[PDB]
Amino acid sequence: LAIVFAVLIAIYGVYLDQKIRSRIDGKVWQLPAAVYGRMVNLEPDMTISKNEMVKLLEATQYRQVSKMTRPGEFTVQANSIEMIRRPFDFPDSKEGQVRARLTFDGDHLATIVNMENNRQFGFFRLDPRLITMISSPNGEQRLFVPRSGFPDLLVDTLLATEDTLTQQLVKNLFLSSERSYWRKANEAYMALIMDARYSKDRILELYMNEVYLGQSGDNEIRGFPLASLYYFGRPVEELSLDQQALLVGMVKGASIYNPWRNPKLALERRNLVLRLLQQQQIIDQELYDMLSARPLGVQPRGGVISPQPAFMQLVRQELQAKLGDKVKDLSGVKIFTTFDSVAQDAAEKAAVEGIPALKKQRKLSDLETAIVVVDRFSGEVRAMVGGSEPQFAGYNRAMQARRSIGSLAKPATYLTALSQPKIYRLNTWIADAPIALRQPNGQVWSPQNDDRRYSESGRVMLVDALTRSMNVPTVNLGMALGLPAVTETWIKLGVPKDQLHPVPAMLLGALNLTPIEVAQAFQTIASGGNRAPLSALRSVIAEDGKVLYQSFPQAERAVPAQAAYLTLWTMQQVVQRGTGRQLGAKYPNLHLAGKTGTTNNNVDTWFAGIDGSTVTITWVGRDNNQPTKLYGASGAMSIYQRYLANQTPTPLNLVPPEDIADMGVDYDGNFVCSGGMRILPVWTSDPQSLCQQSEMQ
Ligand SMILES: *C(=O)N1C[C@H](NOS(=O)(=O)O)CC[C@H]1C(=O)NO[C@H]1CCNC1
Repeated sequence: LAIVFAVLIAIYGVYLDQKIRSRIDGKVWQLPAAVYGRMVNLEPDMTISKNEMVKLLEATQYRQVSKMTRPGEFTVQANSIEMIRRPFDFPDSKEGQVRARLTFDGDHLATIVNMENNRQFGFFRLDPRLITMISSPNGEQRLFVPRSGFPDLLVDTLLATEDTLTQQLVKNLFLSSERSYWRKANEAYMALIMDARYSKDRILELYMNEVYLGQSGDNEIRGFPLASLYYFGRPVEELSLDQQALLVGMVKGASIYNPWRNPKLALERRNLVLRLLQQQQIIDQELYDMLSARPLGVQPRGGVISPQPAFMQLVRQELQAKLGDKVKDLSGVKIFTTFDSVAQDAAEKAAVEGIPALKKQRKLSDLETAIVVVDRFSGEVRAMVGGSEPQFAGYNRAMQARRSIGSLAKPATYLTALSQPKIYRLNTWIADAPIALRQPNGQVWSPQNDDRRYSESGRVMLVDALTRSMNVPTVNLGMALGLPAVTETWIKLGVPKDQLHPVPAMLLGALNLTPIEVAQAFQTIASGGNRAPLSALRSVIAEDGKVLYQSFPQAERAVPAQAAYLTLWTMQQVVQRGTGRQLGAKYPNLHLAGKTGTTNNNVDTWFAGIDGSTVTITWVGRDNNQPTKLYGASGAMSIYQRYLANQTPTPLNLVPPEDIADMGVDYDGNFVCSGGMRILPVWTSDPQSLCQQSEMQ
């Protein structure tokens, strides 16, 4: 003939159907790991407000409305909130939409009701915000969604504009781009092998998770799902039509139709797509003119290349330690972190506004800052700020900046003393006179009080000593207990052993830590003496639902509860009438426990603040170690009081442990069985400590 040619293109035909088998049956992409924040459970009589609740919802992608029609929305009432808790695939159970009314009375959430059965919820799951994605070596970022996850609507917006789909599809996942006619043939040929072997229903599952729709550095953003988030901040399913249009309009043009870069060309493309469905039955003139009028593109406005960079450092670090290298191999990995968006916003805000207000107020060139927030009892890390400009960064001062803590070291000592309830109490009289301290060579160490003065009487109760952050008595104290012990306390609060150089000055701050290390130390005390090893990770779950890693309470008794109690109580004095008295004046009803830090020549300032739920380490200083001109620890307090004012802190109600009892002491500081001018908590099962003190006579 020769019709031999037709024998070859057919046997060629079955070779491309044997290639599409290996491709689509199973592994279509190496899907990068998804990173989600904390999964919060709301509960009857939970200690949360309606206002708080708004912020929380709003921080986890929910949108206030007047009347509510799609998932991820909420409407506020005078004592209640109605909301549609979005479908989410929780490790504990997959779940769907749920319409629920949260009802409030005071500080507590009273009930939580399903609005289809008017039945209560014992507990109610709130889906975690998607924080970020990690890249694939490949450098293509998608987010797999079932075809049924896309509204049938968006599909029709897709179709009405683009269907030659099974045609497009193949090229992207299979062939090069615009290399020859030679390939378009391949395409048309494959394009009917596909539409033959795999159903229409499945095709646009594979399509809508392949389409290149945006850019973030050197990784291509592909997939309707992920684009929705990227550009707007909501799942494709919750996309309004103006947004879906932008998406569907962008399928052709992925950079020239980019909104960030060119509004005109982006808007001009969308308003075209808004009229591409007007010929179509779906759109009625009344709608079209309105949608086009509604400026479709929701601008943060940011590129959002590397989100939560500081926090992620830790996460990435924690993936490595608990799962080695063989995470990257795996596809469709779901990683659940301890991250807290409300705490984070509050943190980032508090930096961004705090720092310039402290340069301006004090007239500075540079002033950097770091904030680390972790669960009082769990150690779970809820927020982390590495610098004054925390959105965009490569240096994380929460984790890398190792700066002497100065004062941030005083309670190690007191807790050490206060662990001995037979000998040291809060009313124990420490000496407040001039010290001199020969070392091997050459000097004689002679630490002065902050004010360079000394207590008229020659002494000070231990309770006031710490409250005031008085140095002299603190060295007198430590040098009586001995540096090895003060060092043992540091080891047990969980500070990096290599860091402790047990020499007198450590007592006052010769100790360099990173905010996160200090976060650990003060956690251990905040929890009443259980050290809980900090972490970012709640779990790591595979695509086939399968647990690769799960965290579990690994907390450890580090110091006596009574000792932590007493020490913590004292740090409530620190904030109420001592070194942090300025916060205590602002938030008296918090009864915050905390402690101030100041290095010499004001290079570093700390504040360390415990409320009923968190511990918040706040550091402020200069990268170049120069003086900060910031008199006192206030500098970093001014950030902390910013932070507290951004979120809704939990007031600190210390529950005294066993063998605590409030006793009276006289002006001379000896206990009294009735009366006394000053009531102090004491570690005794039997408080006749006082009788035996009263026999002084
Ligand atoms: C606290 O940092 N202190 C105690 C004194 N008052 O500060 S306070 O507001 O925090 O109560 C003053 C000195 C300071 C301290 O110990 N500073 O020395 C540091 C400098 C570097 N090595 C130790």
